[PDB]
Amino acid sequence: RECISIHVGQAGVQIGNACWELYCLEHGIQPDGHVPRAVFVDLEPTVIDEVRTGTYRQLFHPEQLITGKEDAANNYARGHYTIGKEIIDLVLDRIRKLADQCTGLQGFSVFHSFGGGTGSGFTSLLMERLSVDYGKKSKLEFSIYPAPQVSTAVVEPYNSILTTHTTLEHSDCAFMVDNEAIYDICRRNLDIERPTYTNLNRLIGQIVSSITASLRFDGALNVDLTEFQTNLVPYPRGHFPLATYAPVISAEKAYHEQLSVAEITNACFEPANQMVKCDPRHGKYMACCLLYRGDVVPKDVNAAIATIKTKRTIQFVDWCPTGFKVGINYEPPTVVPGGDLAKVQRAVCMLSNTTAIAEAWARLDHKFDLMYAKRAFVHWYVGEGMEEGEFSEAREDMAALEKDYEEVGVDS
Amino acid sequence: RGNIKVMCRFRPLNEAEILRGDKFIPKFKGEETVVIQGKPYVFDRVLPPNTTQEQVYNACAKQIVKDVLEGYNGTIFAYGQTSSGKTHTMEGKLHDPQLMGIIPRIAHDIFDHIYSMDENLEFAIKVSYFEIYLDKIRDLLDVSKTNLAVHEDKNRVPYVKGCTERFVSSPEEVMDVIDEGKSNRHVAVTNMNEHSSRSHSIFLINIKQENVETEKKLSGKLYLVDLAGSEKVSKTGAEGAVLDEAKNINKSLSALGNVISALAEGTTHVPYRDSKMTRILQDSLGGNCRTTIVICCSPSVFNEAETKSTLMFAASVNSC
Amino acid sequence: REIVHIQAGQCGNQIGAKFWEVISDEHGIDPTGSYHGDSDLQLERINVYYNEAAGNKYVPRAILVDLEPGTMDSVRSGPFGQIFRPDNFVFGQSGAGNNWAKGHYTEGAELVDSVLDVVRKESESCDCLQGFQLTHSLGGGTGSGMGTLLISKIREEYPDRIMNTFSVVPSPKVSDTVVEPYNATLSVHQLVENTDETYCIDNEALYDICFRTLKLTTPTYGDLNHLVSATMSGVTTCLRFPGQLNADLRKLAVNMVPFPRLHFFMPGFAPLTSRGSQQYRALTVPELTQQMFDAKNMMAACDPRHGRYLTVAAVFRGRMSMKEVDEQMLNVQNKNSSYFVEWIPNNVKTAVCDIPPRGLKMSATFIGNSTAIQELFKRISEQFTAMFRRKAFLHWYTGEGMDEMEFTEAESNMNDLVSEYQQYQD
Ligand SMILES: CC(=O)O[C@H]1C(=O)[C@@]2(C)[C@H]([C@H](OC(=O)c3ccccc3)[C@]3(O)C[C@H](OC(=O)[C@H](O)[C@@H](NC(=O)c4ccccc4)c4ccccc4)C(C)=C1C3(C)C)[C@]1(OC(C)=O)CO[C@@H]1C[C@@H]2O
Ligand SMILES: Nc1nc2c(ncn2[C@@H]2O[C@H](COP(=O)(O)OP(=O)(O)OP(=O)(O)O)[C@@H](O)[C@H]2O)c(=O)[nH]1
Ligand SMILES: Nc1nc2c(ncn2[C@@H]2O[C@H](COP(=O)(O)OP(=O)(O)O)[C@@H](O)[C@H]2O)c(=O)[nH]1
Ligand SMILES: [Mg+2]
Repeated sequence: RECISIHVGQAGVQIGNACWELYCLEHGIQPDGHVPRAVFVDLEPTVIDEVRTGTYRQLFHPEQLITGKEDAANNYARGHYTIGKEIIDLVLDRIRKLADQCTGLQGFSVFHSFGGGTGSGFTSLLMERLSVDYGKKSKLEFSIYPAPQVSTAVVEPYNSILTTHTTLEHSDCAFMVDNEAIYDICRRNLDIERPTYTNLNRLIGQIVSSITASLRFDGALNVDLTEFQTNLVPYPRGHFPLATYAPVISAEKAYHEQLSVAEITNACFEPANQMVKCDPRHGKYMACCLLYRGDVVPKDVNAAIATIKTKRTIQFVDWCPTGFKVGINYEPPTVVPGGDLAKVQRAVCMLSNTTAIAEAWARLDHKFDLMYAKRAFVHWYVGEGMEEGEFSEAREDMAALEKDYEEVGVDS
Repeated sequence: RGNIKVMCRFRPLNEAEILRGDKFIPKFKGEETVVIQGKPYVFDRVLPPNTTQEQVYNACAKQIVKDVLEGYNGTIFAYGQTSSGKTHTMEGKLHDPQLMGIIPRIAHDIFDHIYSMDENLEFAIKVSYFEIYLDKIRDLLDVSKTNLAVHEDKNRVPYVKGCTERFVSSPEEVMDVIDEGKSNRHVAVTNMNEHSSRSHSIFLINIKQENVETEKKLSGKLYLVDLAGSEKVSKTGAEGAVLDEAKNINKSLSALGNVISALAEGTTHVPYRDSKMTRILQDSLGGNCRTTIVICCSPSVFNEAETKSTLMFAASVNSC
Repeated sequence: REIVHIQAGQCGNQIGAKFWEVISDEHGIDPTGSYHGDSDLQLERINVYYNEAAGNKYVPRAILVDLEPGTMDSVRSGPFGQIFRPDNFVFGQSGAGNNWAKGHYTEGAELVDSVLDVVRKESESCDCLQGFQLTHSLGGGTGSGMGTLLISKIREEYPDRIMNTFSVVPSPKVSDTVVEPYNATLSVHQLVENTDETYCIDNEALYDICFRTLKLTTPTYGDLNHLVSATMSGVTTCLRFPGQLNADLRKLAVNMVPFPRLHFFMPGFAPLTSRGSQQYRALTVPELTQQMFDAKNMMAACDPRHGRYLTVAAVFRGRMSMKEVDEQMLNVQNKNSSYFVEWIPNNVKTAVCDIPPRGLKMSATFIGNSTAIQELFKRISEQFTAMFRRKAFLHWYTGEGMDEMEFTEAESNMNDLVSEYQQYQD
């Protein structure tokens, strides 16, 4: 029934504090109410401390807040092997102590930031140690993969080609939200050149609320977590769909809010609104899980979608007749009291697997090579319990992820 | 003299590996290619289980020995995981004529050139033995010299000054020196049979000659490098002094790979400064003889994993 | 986390006074007083530079190494001079001769053990150690020689913790000493092989940047020092603050050093406007990158425009949009694709603290790893040879128990170091 969550890496923790905020906010549980149902991991104390100093301070147990005073290191190796190792046990312990206390759970919603040290590496083995300790569950990892041109870390790819290959054979469904492609939404669909990280977080903090929160919440067309991976992954590769939200209108500027279904659903497939720089440049969808929430008439959907199924310029895979999982919830969304999110009475958090990422992975793989081609910051990992193996052998890994996402599509 | 070459050697399955029933997974091709499920391979030469110690030596070391006796430099690297065949290939049955490896043969050929030239020539054979352990150069011939420095020669090329030089006048003297040094080598024991070495080993054979009548002098350097295998520290679970050992071994192998890759592509810049090992060997890689990297592999399900890694270390051969 | 500063030599020392003059105020620590901190955040992370004893006395955890009493006795007899626990003062009343050899082999080698002693008392302080900060000048005895030894020992004692080095490489135009290239070439040698992050500052790159980027007409040393200390605060201490995207010595190290040499950087501060007038506030952000990335404004002597970059780390510290930050960096990376090296898709390492420099609204430290610094070690290396060739003031070295092969060594080493760095400019 439940779904634990492990927010790993400063980012996964910032986003965590955010997604965790939106929660109580739409459940009437102020600062000090019940008890969360997740944990927080980081090898840099000062960040988890922000959850220990700032807002939502006492809504957590100093037990579900793991820290390694030591060093973060923007390098996979160190975070996965060398350092990150020391903490893992302890980490697990909570996701085994928190996993017990419950009643027939469904899985762990993992929150990490692909291209980091504590986020890429660590998790790599966290999800790793999970796939074995609970192979019998769902492992949906919600990632924030590398901005297409606006990356931060100098190494980023090293850290992301490595978190992909190690987690690939362990996740159930990996959701992806592109940090940059979300900015566009903040520039083009909300207008603000002042987007603090605290915003992107409010956003995913939204799209995510549509996943677990409301879905695990009764409705006219419930959709379990398992449901996802089933209706969402055509193949064992921990396939990565993309998150998209519909009413991303500004709560100040424009106001046409009352944008009946027929509109908000069409607003999902236009590439300028998908929290991912993977513009459907060719990527044929192969399965979409249209999660609606608020006042929505099933016919409105079983029509708004029909209209789409016949737009053709939206070309769905061949081997897939119908790939539209319509998830209907009741309670409308719940916007921050005064952030910058419109606040409509219905939304569409549609996520999907698109042959599109054939790109995004490509462009991120290429990156890697360029540097590896010169070993660049390699000495930083080797000296951290890794080898020419793990790199070269994780490169070959993704290689067959560029072929995979190519074969499962583009061909009939 | 002077292209770099890597040579692969597969050992037979021992008494130990047969009951399991591991089927022939390696389907050799030609005399240079080995196919295991992977990427396509190719090396300068691939020696099967049937290939003699004599046949192995002639192809990998014989030309380097001739160059050293002619006054030039040369280097021989031996790489492989535990139970790959390093000991058997490099030393074997040290006193037996058939069973002897690479080192007793080099030493045989050197002393066969010596004596045969006693007419106007005066020979001096100087040996040195050091290990690189925890990024420190430890003399294996003097236990007091645990942290040792380079200085530069007449041309501004570095060399290991203070390295205990031992004068050797026979093939038996060289073997005794190797044995003495081995007893000082940083070894680790998982099981009594296993010999993990947490350190890279460098054995130096310096062949000095003075032509009494011509007054002309030669000094050829032969470097025998024993490489500890790359360690996946996630596996093994190294820690404290082990994890620091594993990182250090891995770093050194990366450095070495970066150096050989640079020299293979005939690049202007060769990153000898990446490790203390590549700097000790700088003069003997640089502008010298036919460096040979001998990589030892195990056949069977025993090691498709570690065998694969052993071949990926060697990825610089002939590129491209 | 933590670090332990090291004031090697006079310069490195003089600067200590300025680095601590600043940092303290950037942490509300009065002379011997405690935390008067205008805020409450300038305390949760102080540890990085102090120690708890009394309850109002957080003492800087640095080391003051020098063979010339008068110096430390000027730093200890002035302003903040009375905050260092006397135990910190590792003096060498000997003759602090201006010889690299006199402070590395003969005179300094003695005072070393009595230093390492303390560098251990401070390291074994508490919590977890990160690395050590090292200030000095590569143009003297107590600086290049003895300080370059202090590290060679440090890096044998904790090859785990990092080593940032702040070197005052011998300015071009005019040398404030004569053997300079001797004391220098010899110390850079030691650097390229122990510390793993070096920030090279040039007394004349500063003047310039201090007399034209600050209409400042009488730039006393105190100033230069002050400007420098401003950068080293943005680096360390800063990142030991919160941030949307924070980093720390390692990130900085693990994102800036592609190849083990250690490589040296060139720090640059952001708002560098003259007092009154200039107070243009054009600091929205494009103004900071405008700044940081220009030629002038690079504390180094060389000009970036003269050689690609390998890595860059804009360590900003003041509330801004992870969008207008992450964005700007890009155009910058495209307007100058020419010089920014290619085999690194994203050279830049954007870092973002929150709280800014006490009195300012928005700043951003720049730590560049450009191949341009090739044209400096060249300089140094040249000066050497031109004088080595004639063994100029060599008797002051050898006569101190040195080697004719020692000088050879260093030059070559550091000389090769020039070579390599070009391997990427191409
Ligand atoms: C009224 C007002 O706003 O005054 C400003 C000011 O006028 C200006 C000109 C300051 C001023 O700085 C200088 O004039 C200066 C003098 C010698 C060397 C270098 C700089 C200032 O003195 C410096 C001072 O800086 C700080 O307070 C920072 O926290 C800074 N602190 C110190 O350097 C410091 C100085 C004395 C004692 C202890 C610390 C800092 C910067 C980076 C990291 C840590 C701390 C500031 C904003 C100002 C004055 C006071 C006039 C500027 O410098 C800095 C470092 O902020 C020079 O260009 C900038 C722009 C500022 O607007
Ligand atoms: N959406 C969103 N992205 C974030 C947030 N914080 C960081 N990121 C992104 O995630 C990545 C940053 O990871 P870091 O903060 O460097 O590292 P970490 O994953 O927390 O772990 P360490 O490297 O060990 O500190 C970058 O790509 C950022 O753009 C956030 O609050 N929201
Ligand atoms: N920025 C700066 N440079 C200094 C200071 N003091 C000396 N220098 C520089 O240091 C060099 C001289 O070395 P010095 O510090 O006297 O050596 P030592 O005292 O014998 O170790 C010259 O290039 C000076 O410009 C200072 O307080 N600030
Ligand atoms: Mg973090």
